[PDB]
Amino acid sequence: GELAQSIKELAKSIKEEAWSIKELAQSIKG
Amino acid sequence: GELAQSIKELAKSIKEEAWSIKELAQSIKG
Amino acid sequence: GELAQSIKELAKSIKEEAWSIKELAQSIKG
Amino acid sequence: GELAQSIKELAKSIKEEAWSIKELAQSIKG
Amino acid sequence: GELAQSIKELAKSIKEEAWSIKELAQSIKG
Amino acid sequence: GELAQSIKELAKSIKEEAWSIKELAQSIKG
Amino acid sequence: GELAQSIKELAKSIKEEAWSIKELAQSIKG
Repeated sequence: GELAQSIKELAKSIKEEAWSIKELAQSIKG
Repeated sequence: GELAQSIKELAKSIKEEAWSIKELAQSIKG
Repeated sequence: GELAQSIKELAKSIKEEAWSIKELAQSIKG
Repeated sequence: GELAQSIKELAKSIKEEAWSIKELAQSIKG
Repeated sequence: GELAQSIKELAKSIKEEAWSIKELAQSIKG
Repeated sequence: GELAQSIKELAKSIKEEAWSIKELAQSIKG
Repeated sequence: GELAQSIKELAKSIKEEAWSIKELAQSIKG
């Protein structure tokens, strides 16, 4: 139910953050 | 409940800990 | 009882973390 | 019992993390 | 059940984030 | 039992993360 | 059971993240 759903939303947000951090790394890189 | 009664706030705090990321993931792109 | 109380404490801590991540987002954005 | 105790320990650790993220925000802001 | 699954998804996302943070560190390094 | 133990392990890892974030804060401040 | 296992996986991932954040701190410090 709602708890599991919330944790899935959190997991999704952290994936988005991971993607942004990768983009920041790529922008610093050559 | 709170966490996402208690579990319920838990869902609230875990969901809200999810928004909070969407704004980081996002602040780092810009 | 004690279990419900512990989960309420957890929910509170996750809200504090959400607030800090919001602050981190704002500091990056500024 | 032990479960409630473990969740209290988890809540404490998350508060520590929230404090560290706030400190990271302050260091970026300064 | 669904709860365990959600936590597994969270664990996966955090590993991705850890990898991205490592990449950001490598890009800063030199 | 095993559940409480797992949550204690999770609490430990989150403390280590909080320590690293504190170190990141100190490195930015310096 | 599977829940405890999932939480153990989460704990491991957060340790990996702590290590990466430490590496990011080291790269900023250098």
